[PDB]
Amino acid sequence: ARTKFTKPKPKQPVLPKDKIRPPTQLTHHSNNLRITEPIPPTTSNLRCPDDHPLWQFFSNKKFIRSADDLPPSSHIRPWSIPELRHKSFNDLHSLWYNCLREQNVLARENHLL
Amino acid sequence: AVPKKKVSHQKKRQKLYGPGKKQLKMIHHLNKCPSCGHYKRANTLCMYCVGQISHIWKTHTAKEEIKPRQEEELSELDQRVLYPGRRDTKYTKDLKDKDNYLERRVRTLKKD
Amino acid sequence: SGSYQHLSNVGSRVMKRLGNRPKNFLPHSEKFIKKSTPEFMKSDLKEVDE
Amino acid sequence: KSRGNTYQPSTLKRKRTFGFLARAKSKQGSKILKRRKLKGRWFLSH
Amino acid sequence: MKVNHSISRFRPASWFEKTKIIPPQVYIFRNLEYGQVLYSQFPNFSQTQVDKLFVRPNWSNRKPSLRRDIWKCMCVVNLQNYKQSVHLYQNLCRLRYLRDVAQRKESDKLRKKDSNGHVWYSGQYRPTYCQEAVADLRESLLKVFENAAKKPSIYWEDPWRMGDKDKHWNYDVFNALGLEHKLIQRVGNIAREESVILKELAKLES
Amino acid sequence: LTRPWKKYRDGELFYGLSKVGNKRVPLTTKQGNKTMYKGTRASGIGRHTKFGGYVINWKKVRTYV
Amino acid sequence: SPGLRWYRSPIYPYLYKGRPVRALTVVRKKHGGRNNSGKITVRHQGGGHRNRTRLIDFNRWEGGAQTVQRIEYDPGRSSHIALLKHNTTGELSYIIAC
Amino acid sequence: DINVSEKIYKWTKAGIEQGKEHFKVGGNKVYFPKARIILLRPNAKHTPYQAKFIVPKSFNKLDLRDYLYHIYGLRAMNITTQLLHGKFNRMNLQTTRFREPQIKKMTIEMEEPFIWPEEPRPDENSFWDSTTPDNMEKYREERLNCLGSDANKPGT
RNA sequence: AUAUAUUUAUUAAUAUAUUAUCUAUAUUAGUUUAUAUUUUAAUUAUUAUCAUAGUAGAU
RNA sequence: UGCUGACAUGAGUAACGAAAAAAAGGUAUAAACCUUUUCACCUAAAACAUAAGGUUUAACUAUAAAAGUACGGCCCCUAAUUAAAUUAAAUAUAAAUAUAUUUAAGAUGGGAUAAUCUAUAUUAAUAUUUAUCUUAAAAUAUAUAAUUAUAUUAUAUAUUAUAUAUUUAUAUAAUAUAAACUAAUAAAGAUCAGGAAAAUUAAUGUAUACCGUAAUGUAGACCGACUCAGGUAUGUAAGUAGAGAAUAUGAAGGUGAAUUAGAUAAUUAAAGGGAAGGAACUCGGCAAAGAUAGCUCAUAAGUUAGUCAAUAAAGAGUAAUAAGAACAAAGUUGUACAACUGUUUACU
Ligand SMILES: [Mg+2]
Ligand SMILES: [Mg+2]
Ligand SMILES: [Mg+2]
Ligand SMILES: [Mg+2]
Ligand SMILES: [Mg+2]
Ligand SMILES: [Mg+2]
Ligand SMILES: [Mg+2]
Ligand SMILES: [Mg+2]
Ligand SMILES: [Mg+2]
Ligand SMILES: [Mg+2]
Ligand SMILES: [Mg+2]
Ligand SMILES: [Mg+2]
Ligand SMILES: [Mg+2]
Ligand SMILES: [Mg+2]
Ligand SMILES: [Mg+2]
Ligand SMILES: [Mg+2]
Ligand SMILES: [Mg+2]
Ligand SMILES: [Mg+2]
Ligand SMILES: [Mg+2]
Ligand SMILES: [Mg+2]
Ligand SMILES: [Mg+2]
Ligand SMILES: [Mg+2]
Ligand SMILES: [Mg+2]
Ligand SMILES: [Mg+2]
Ligand SMILES: [Mg+2]
Ligand SMILES: [Mg+2]
Ligand SMILES: [Mg+2]
Ligand SMILES: [Mg+2]
Ligand SMILES: [Mg+2]
Ligand SMILES: [Mg+2]
Ligand SMILES: [Mg+2]
Ligand SMILES: [Mg+2]
Ligand SMILES: [Mg+2]
Ligand SMILES: [Mg+2]
Ligand SMILES: [Mg+2]
Ligand SMILES: [Mg+2]
Ligand SMILES: [Mg+2]
Ligand SMILES: [Zn+2]
Repeated sequence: ARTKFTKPKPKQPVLPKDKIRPPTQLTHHSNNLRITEPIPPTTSNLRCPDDHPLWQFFSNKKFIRSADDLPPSSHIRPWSIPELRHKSFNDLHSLWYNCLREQNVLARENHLL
Repeated sequence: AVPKKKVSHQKKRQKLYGPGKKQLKMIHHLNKCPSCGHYKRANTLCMYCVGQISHIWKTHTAKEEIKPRQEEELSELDQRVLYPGRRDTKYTKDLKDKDNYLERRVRTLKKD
Repeated sequence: SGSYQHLSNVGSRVMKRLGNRPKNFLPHSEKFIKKSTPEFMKSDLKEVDE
Repeated sequence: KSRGNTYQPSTLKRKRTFGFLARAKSKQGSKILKRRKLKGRWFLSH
Repeated sequence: MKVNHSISRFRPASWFEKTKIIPPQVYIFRNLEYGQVLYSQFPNFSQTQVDKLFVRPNWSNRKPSLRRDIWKCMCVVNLQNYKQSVHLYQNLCRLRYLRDVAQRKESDKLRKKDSNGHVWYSGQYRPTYCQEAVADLRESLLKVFENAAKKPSIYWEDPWRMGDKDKHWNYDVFNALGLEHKLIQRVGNIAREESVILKELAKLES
Repeated sequence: LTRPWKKYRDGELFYGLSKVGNKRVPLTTKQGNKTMYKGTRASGIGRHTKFGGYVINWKKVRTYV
Repeated sequence: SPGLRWYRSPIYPYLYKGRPVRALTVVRKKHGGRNNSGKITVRHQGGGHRNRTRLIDFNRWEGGAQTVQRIEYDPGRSSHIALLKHNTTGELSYIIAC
Repeated sequence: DINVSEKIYKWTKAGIEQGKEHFKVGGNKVYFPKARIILLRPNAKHTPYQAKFIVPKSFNKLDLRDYLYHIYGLRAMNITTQLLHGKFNRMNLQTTRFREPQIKKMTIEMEEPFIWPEEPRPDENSFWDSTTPDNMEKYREERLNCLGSDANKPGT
């Protein structure tokens, strides 16, 4: 513990002026540096393509199809099994993938809703 | 330490309401405010007039809001891209509806 | 809502129990529904099962 | 020495001791499970 | 054993000249978790670099994790000489220090605040730090060229990250230099084969 | 106050509605120890290495033709 | 210390001051005096120091002259053990020290 | 000759040049996939060169990439995966508690940028108009949680 | 150093106001300290806080 | 002392759970929410990283981003141990089952490569515990090759200058603080004698899967019925001081709270001081008071010879003479019982 009797410690052993090495780095940062306001990134530099494949998840580039934009229930019908039965394999496969695409579009929208 | 009996209706009521100490008193010491002719307490400032003066002071002695240049001159689309919206929590929503839990000062009656 | 319930079928048994309420406690179930709904929405006729 | 905090959770231990598969694996545990099923229990094990 | 690597110390121009691991350039790294930026003399970095930069951390500007996945290269800036690159790096570090410790109130005033007076955030991601780093980079470069052949260039991760080529980045000094604002080629996994891409870039300008 | 609209002590919790509940409910990926690995039926793809790595087996990888 | 007061142990300077040959040592599995039930059958046995049982040749079959290379401390027996080395064969083995 | 990461990068570049897959296609041919993906709006932490999806919980990172390539024609260069936690929910305190679903969300990095179309005004779109359902919810809350003399209290 | 005024032939000199006394590199891994280098990076008057009212003498 | 429900009484009584707050403004809505400034409290923590746990409580639904190198799981490997498993006839057994052996599981442990970045696949072929002393070496000064006194003494890197392969490589020389601390090295003292388990060349490969990642974690987010002065694992833990992680302060960071404002009777608690006296108190000096160095000296009778007694009591040096931070340090003896360090009625 520190006490009335504690004599102060000696100063650290400095290396002489002649013996000390010169530092490897001499010239440091500029003193003139100034805190400028930030520069927020802009959409102007982008060139988002009109046929970017992620537009395929939308429908007519709409954030959401309105009631009028949607196909009405009376006009639309699902496929009949008999109708499907006389379609080729490749055609059926294409139809399936179109269906899946449509679901994805709706799923995105449905989730948002 | 413990009550020996169910205290009766009479004895609890005469205890509570019988003494004048325990009763509420009429506030006889109301009087007219000179700035607006309304009720106020005696030897007290009118809370309307002092509030108005405080409001005036605020409007005049107003520290200007810091609007950063770069955010003030953003495009709308660019701003939307950078700083999109979010769902606030239930707690946050509750905090936002201040009128639910925060009492604004009522005006007194006009003196005759 | 902020739900995520719609992308799954979680707590399935509980949902079944709620969905298939016994018919003798149907008045109990619908009393509170009626209360909840505004006048312009609510209907007098009984919502029959599928 | 204050009591009350005799439960000291540790998921792994719980699953070893009171988990469904532990019950299934033992004969006694299987009997318990059956008994719970008969009763009508929604939750047979941890 | 050999403890120190190239990254383990600050390396001056003379050291770079002796070695020639990379050309004269400085690397800049976004933090995907918090939005904080990390400058470095090399395409890799260690905890030491993080400690050096993130000296006064708080709830708003937390000391970032050293986990490799959340760090991603914002910008690779090439210069005319090793010494020049070193000077730029020093300037950036100085600017960071000023923003965190010395001239912190001014920096705070400059930033975007939300309602309830906090520096705008989404989660713990704060998009002001990146912006500041771009502004700070611009400042440091400008100072270097004031202090002051290969045409210098700044290979960007993303062209969007520029504030505006008219409002900023069109100083007379930069124009005189021929400061080409290129971008890194994204014909591959940019995050995963990042180091390879950086090596390829380094090779290109030598 | 935890929430400024509730000045006085109602029996409301610090978070949520009830502390108690059915503990016996299946584990998820988030729960358990460091060693607890649930998995999500996503990767019976390749093979685990002797050293702890992983080696994809492309004949057992899902393409969508 | 008062615990030291009555601590006597016989000094054997010729005794080996190194580890035993690792090929001739198996782990000495502790039991706490518990049998296959898991119940304490033998009382008063418990957590000692860790040990290795040493595989010492009681049968003494091979034959031929063998030189005692060293004599060791063995933690699982009161006797010392002697590391023999077969002169012809070169095979190494432990034996109760005479 | 060259290291592994470099080889991978070279392969990816070659695939890009081809207009073939920028990745080794698997052998487990799924002709009729039933998986759907939900394209999400971008967070502040992401760039215009990223897109995030809700995907199947049993969807692989490689699988997702394959799906994006073949179904849509988009090539995701880098993919991350964020399996979310399932917080406990219950209809009321009388019911049993259970977790909401753990939901998998995969960010992708892509070589061309993309920004969403701007969300519609209240007057424009019928569905995207949160006033009505929120009002209805509020009314329900009022009516069920109305007790005594708050029945007389006028509606909000 | 910046900002505002005055002189001088934007520059320097003066006056007032505000802010600053940091930083970076060397000495064989790390930390601290020391010195050197780097930088404009100051030493006197007078206060305050904390240490049982910090302790003590009076009051 | 019936059961269930409802509602009284005590009573608008106690209490509101260790706590430092003030103003201005958000807002002519705020003791309680947010901001700014001031003030305070924690600071080998009330900080910063984490483990376990949990109603996701988070800076939130537009949500916690990994091929691997001071990244974990998963995987390989096994310990303790576990297994309606394993072997005309493994052995035993009223049934259940139990035993032995195999195999399989089983982390709290072991596991290749890596910034000059690194490549894990397939096929073929033959380490208890503690210690770093003394000597010796050379270096720096005094005195007259040798003596005396003092530090230094295995490793960790940049610079400069040489010699060989050809500005990239290898080796040599010289230049360069103190005090802690790390890892890796070497040599080695003690008895209590110190885990288990999973090959190498060559050719051909490698498009790098899944899960964890928020915040909270000496706590309002876990275990204690409560936002409970309890319980809860690990690592950093600014400097100044010191033998030190003691003690004081507190740079930074975090915090100032589901109670406030006043008044401060009697009385209680937790503190501070006290004339003259000094155990007269009391079952009993219970409680309180009492420390004239903590470093360096010095230190008795007895005694089982162990500075056991001893940290002896007293006492000295340094410091201080009117005193003037905290913390460590609180007498001497006789007898009964028990050798001693230990263990015991978790809650008398
Ligand atoms: Mg209990
Ligand atoms: Mg157990
Ligand atoms: Mg990587
Ligand atoms: Mg319970
Ligand atoms: Mg967990
Ligand atoms: Mg891994
Ligand atoms: Mg015995
Ligand atoms: Mg992951
Ligand atoms: Mg060093
Ligand atoms: Mg100065
Ligand atoms: Mg303090
Ligand atoms: Mg009765
Ligand atoms: Mg009373
Ligand atoms: Mg009272
Ligand atoms: Mg009271
Ligand atoms: Mg106010
Ligand atoms: Mg302490
Ligand atoms: Mg923390
Ligand atoms: Mg195994
Ligand atoms: Mg382990
Ligand atoms: Mg965590
Ligand atoms: Mg974290
Ligand atoms: Mg709890
Ligand atoms: Mg209790
Ligand atoms: Mg507590
Ligand atoms: Mg300290
Ligand atoms: Mg402070
Ligand atoms: Mg905290
Ligand atoms: Mg309190
Ligand atoms: Mg007295
Ligand atoms: Mg006196
Ligand atoms: Mg008496
Ligand atoms: Mg006492
Ligand atoms: Mg004597
Ligand atoms: Mg003491
Ligand atoms: Mg005794
Ligand atoms: Mg007791
Ligand atoms: Zn008035």
